Amino acid sequence: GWAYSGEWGMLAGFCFGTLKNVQEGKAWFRRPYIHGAGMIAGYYLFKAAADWEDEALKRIITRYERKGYAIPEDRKELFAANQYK
Amino acid sequence: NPINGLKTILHRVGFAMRESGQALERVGCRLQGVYSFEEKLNRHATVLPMRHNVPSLDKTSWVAPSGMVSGSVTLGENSSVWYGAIVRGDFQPVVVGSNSNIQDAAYVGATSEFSGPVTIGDNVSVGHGAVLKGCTVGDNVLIGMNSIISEHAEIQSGAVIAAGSYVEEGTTVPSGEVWAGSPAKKLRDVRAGEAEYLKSLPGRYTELAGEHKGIMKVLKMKQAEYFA
Amino acid sequence: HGPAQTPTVFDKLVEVTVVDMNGIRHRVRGLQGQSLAQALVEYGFPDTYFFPNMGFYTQHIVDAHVFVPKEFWGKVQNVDPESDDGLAVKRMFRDIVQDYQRDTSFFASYITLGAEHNGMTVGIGPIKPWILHSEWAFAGVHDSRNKQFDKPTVEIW
Amino acid sequence: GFLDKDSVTERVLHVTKHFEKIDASKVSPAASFEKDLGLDSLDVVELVMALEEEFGLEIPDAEADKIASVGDAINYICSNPMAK
Amino acid sequence: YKPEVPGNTVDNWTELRASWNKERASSLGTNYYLNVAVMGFAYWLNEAYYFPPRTLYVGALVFFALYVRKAYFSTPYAFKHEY
Amino acid sequence: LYLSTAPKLSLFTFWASSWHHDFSVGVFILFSMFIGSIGAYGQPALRSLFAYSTINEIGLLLLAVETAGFHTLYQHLGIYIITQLLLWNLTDKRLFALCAVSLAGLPPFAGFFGKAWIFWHAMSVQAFSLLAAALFCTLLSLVYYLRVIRLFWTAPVHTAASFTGAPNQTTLTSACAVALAFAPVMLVKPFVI
Amino acid sequence: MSLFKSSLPAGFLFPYRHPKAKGLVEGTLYGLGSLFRGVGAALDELGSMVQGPQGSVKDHVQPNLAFAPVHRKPDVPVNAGQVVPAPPAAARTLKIKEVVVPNKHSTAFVAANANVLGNVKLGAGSSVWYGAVLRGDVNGIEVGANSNIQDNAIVHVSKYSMDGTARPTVIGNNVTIGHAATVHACTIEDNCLVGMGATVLDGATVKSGSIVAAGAVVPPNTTIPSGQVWAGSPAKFLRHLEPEEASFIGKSASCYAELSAIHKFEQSKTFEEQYTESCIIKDRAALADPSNSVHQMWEYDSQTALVARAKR
Amino acid sequence: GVSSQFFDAPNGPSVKQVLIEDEWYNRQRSIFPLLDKEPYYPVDVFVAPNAVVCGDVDIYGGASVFFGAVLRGDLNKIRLGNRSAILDRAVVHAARAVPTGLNAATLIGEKVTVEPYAVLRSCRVEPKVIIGARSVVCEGAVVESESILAPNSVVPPARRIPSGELWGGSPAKFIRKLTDHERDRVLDDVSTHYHNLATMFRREALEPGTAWRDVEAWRQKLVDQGEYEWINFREQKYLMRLQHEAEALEKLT
Ligand SMILES: C/C=C/C(=O)SCCNC(=O)CCNC(=O)[C@@H](O)C(C)(C)COP(=O)(O)OP(=O)(O)OC[C@H]1O[C@@H](n2cnc3c(N)ncnc32)[C@H](O)[C@@H]1OP(=O)(O)O
Ligand SMILES: CCCCCCCCCCCC(=O)SCCNC(=O)CCNC(=O)[C@H](O)C(C)(C)COP(=O)(O)O
Repeated sequence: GWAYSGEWGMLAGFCFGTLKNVQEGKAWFRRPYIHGAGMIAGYYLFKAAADWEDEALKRIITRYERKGYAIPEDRKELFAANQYK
Repeated sequence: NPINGLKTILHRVGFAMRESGQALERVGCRLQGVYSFEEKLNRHATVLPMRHNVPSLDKTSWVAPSGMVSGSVTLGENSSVWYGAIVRGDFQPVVVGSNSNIQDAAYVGATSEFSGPVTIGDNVSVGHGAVLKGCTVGDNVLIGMNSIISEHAEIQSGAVIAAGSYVEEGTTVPSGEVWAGSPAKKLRDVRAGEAEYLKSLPGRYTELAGEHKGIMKVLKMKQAEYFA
Repeated sequence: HGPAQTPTVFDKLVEVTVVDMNGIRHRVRGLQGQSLAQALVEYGFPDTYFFPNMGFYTQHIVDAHVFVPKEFWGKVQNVDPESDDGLAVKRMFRDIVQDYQRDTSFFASYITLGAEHNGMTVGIGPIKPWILHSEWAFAGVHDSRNKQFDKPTVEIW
Repeated sequence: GFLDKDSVTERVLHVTKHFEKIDASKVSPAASFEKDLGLDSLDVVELVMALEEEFGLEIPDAEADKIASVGDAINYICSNPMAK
Repeated sequence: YKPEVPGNTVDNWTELRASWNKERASSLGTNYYLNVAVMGFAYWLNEAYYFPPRTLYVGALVFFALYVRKAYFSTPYAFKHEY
Repeated sequence: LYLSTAPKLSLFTFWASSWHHDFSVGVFILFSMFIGSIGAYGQPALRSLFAYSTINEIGLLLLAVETAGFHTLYQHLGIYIITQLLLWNLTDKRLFALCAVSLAGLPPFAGFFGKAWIFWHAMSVQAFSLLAAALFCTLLSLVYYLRVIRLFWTAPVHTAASFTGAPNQTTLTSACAVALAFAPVMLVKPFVI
Repeated sequence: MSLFKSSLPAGFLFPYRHPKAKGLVEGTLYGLGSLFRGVGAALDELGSMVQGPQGSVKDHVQPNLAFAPVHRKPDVPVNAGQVVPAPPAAARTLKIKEVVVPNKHSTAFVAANANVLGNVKLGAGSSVWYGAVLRGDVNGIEVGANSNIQDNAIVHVSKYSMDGTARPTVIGNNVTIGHAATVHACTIEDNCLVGMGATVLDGATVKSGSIVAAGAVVPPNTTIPSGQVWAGSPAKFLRHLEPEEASFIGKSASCYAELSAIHKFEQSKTFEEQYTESCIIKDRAALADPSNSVHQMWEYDSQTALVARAKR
Repeated sequence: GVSSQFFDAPNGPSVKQVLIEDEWYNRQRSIFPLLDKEPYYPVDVFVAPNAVVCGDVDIYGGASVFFGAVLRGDLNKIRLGNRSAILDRAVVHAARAVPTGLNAATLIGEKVTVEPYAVLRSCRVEPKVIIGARSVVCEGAVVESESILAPNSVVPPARRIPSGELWGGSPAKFIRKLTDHERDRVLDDVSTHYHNLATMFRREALEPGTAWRDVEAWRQKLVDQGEYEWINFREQKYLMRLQHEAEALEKLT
């Protein structure tokens, strides 16, 4: 999957904490433990999404080859790869 | 000012550590089954810093517990802030000289958007309930009770402002003159027998502040007997 | 400018006699430039008398069904029946009033109190059950002591 | 002003006409119940009940007690927002 | 400057009041009749998907041209005592 | 909130799993899209606005069903369900504008991606007339989502505090669902297939 | 005796502080809580150190200045307050033998944030309101029965003046002192009214049944006779009293007696009562749902949210 | 005389009443109800720790109550508009009735600033108004929108200040007309400036803080000595109501 998905998840967690503060009338830096928990959850959620990227590509190539669609070996590496793009 | 940048970074990091610690202590209280942290007691602070701006109080100055000073406040030698008085320097700073008194429930501050700093000189009597917004007060001046001094007004040395008066914005009051009225105007010159009482006024307040500071120390020891 | 009179609230006061749906006459004081629905709300009438103005971008305005005598028919503000405000009034007549409608039927937010309304007598008209959302409705019976004035907000959502 | 000042007046005269203790020609559009027509309180209550029957209203005791004239009754019906 | 409202206030307000002095029906009849119409007669359009596109487009424009709007609908038959 | 999310998911999964018919649903696509868009344009009450906009969205989901390609159906349904979870639990009214820009299909937010794979697969199998009707109704939907933005974004902010405890009790879920501005990085990839 | 007076758990009866733990699980939780409290206070102190000089200012409770002493002076006679013996800690530390505390009648109301200090006498049914300053330090302050000093009003006396006269402040019965009024070394007779924001200076006399208007400044050594209204800066004669204003003065005094009762009722509740009341407010809002599953079996007391009786 | 016990309070009668001279620390709440009249406020309000907001008070939006100010809604209602500032030790009160016959509640519009030591009682202040310092606006008076009152001014009861003007004096007279830029921008500027200062105070507040640790230490010492009393407050309130009902029944017959 994508190489920078965990950093994107951490930025998502920071924005999550800032919005939870803004909704309840607090300044952006208040309750930094909420930011930290949000960062951890965002990191692991977007890493799981990046794992599903590779899983979906593997499922597509496996189903297509079992149906009779013969893919050349120069193009099978586009699918059967845990590519860290 | 990059010095203020380093101070800002340190103050924000320490604040985050303080929030985390107080929250963990409240979780510990909940685990113990004790809910004293939920008490809605009075959270008034006599000294109130504004981030890294701490009031600078002399060791011989006194602020009454119902009084308050906030932000960049300088109190000189033997100067007093009495009961209910509010001296605010969180926007623009406040500078108070030596042997000057801010009497009970008086407001001295520089919080307007275009106000300069407040500068109060030496041996200054600020009366009860007077409102001072962004002004400069010279040495040996009585500010009368429930009076208003506006922004950029200059109360020069030896002048008397009578009770209930309102000095307009940017108004210079000359030396040794008495001014009165809501459109405040010169009434007369200060007389000599008047000036004797003007000279003898701030020392009484100095000794009264000493007596009240001692009684407040007695009250604090009485309070400390309960929990210690 | 000279020795002319200081402005008093009594110069801008408008008095309207209002007859509620029980027939009880009430003395209602308002100020010039204030609408009639606002003066009715501030007098202390119950919340079952009021309903949203059913236009777009104006459901935060409370409104009431009033009966206006023929002398004061020409002092209600004019509404184009082809405009969007006209369709708002048509929706209110279609849904809220229905067969309580008379030839004296108006809506109280379309009456702006001035000196020409001084001494005018109006009556509160009945309305059908309605709903805007779960937190603002009317079941059909005027049995509630809750004033409209005591509501802190008027909620469109 | 909720209703006109002519048809209500002739309806008032029409229901005042059928009273046995009243004179069918002495009744004027602006008279009095006490000095002119010679009625006590119960006759006034009976006349107000007849007016209520004709116009389909409900007039309380204090309001009907304030009504002392033909013009007073006409003005009360005209000022009423629930008249028929 | 503000534009003047066209017309007269009494005449405009009588136009606003018109055809609404009537109790509104419940919506259950409209909903039940719509469901009956769809569940009984929408199978008549099954072969219509294969018809030529000029016919389908003209039929859609014809349905749009003959449509009567449900909101602000009124009939003169609501206030007459005989046909 | 319960009625707009769970039964649609259950029934569309039954449709994906075990259903074939030899017919079409195109007239109901046209009816849903045009009726929902015009109704939400014309109804001033907000509950009726959201009911008619829901009819428009189910017309788009039916366009995804009719042209096959259930991957675009599932992507749009998931984005819609997350928006619904944000919509019915809002206490701060400024986030009502984020629901508006993400239900109008405006580009950087996730509703654009959910609409745009439906449009892409419809254009792939050449369902031109239903696609043109969908594009016209998408142009109409923007007007009342802008009405939503006018109502709740260009207004002074007031949010009442809690008094009997439970202080703003669903800020976690609403603030988590507002981060549908970060899901588009995963949506552009071949993800839902 | 609600319905379950002998079966409710101790946490429900004492929400402010749970009783002593007994079993293994509760003691383990208590020990974890003490560890969490220690680590949390340590992290708070470390964060205050990292923060800088602003962290040295700590959170402390404030003294009760509603009933506060002053120095007993030998030249100042004590006629309003009372001379009480000093605490032994004060005596052994900073040489105090006698202090002066106020004389406060049991029916008077003082706000918890007011400042009443020293040589002050408070009459029966009288009231001092939020933020008021009554500093009797160099002379005496007397407040009569059923008199009110309203919010942010300042009362002070003089020992040394311009003309060398020590003047107390005496306030009579049924006197209303307006919002943010300044009362300084002067005499207010019975059944008078001082307007809100007004100023009465040194040695001025307000005779009985008179009114000082709002914003007025009473110059020193001015006598306002009975049945007159004075206004302006400086205050001159304006009007005679109306027939209705004299009864309005008594109405104002009675109204503040009724108000001081309610405010004293709310103010003098303990922390444990306030926390129990917050838990009751929470239960009442949970019971306001008509679909609550307990509504079909139990009937709840309105004021305490306890089960009163079985409904069915 | 009036008793200080209320058996028809919403949460019941007070079981234990503490005399004020027996208090060893300051317990003044800043926001508290008076029987059945509870204040209403938003999530982003600034209430200063030594300010008092009691009774029937409605606060909206970004309003702020600064140091030592009092908003006492015990005789009527008080409403504070969106982004309206009550500065240091100003008093807002309300009468039960006004001579004009209108509603006697004090209604303050949005974007209204009230300078230090000013008093508002049963008055109507329309949006975008600057009330000067040491100013009094009396019962039933009306201050119209986009107007300014000079410091140390008295507005007598049932008087009016016209819109778009600057008024001042005791009694208040005409000074000058505001410029169009003053009505367009300056009033909103003053309100926004004071809201920004209130936000600066709101960011740095640690609530509830740590001052409770000492009081809890004293209570822990009392539990150590065995002198801490556990009071069943709900049951005591119930029993007090039952005794009150029995005492009321045992005197009519
Ligand atoms: C919270 C507790 C509240 C209480 O119970 S009482 C405490 C607060 N009450 C008050 O506000 C007391 C003051 N109220 C009044 O105004 C009153 O008592 C004040 C009585 C003399 C007079 O108020 P009125 O509403 O009776 O006003 P008048 O008819 O007497 O005014 C006559 C005159 O005096 C002037 N006047 C009136 N009132 C005042 C004032 N105040 N200041 C200066 N000048 C004034 C005014 O200019 C008038 O002249 P013009 O306006 O030029 O025609
Ligand atoms: C279904 C039928 C059942 C009916 C049963 C009910 C019958 C009740 C009848 C008994 C009630 C009475 O007589 S009550 C007794 C009435 N008599 C008195 O009170 C003595 C004083 N005389 C009057 O009041 C006169 O009415 C008058 C002088 C005209 C005063 O003139 P006005 O009037 O201008 O006031």
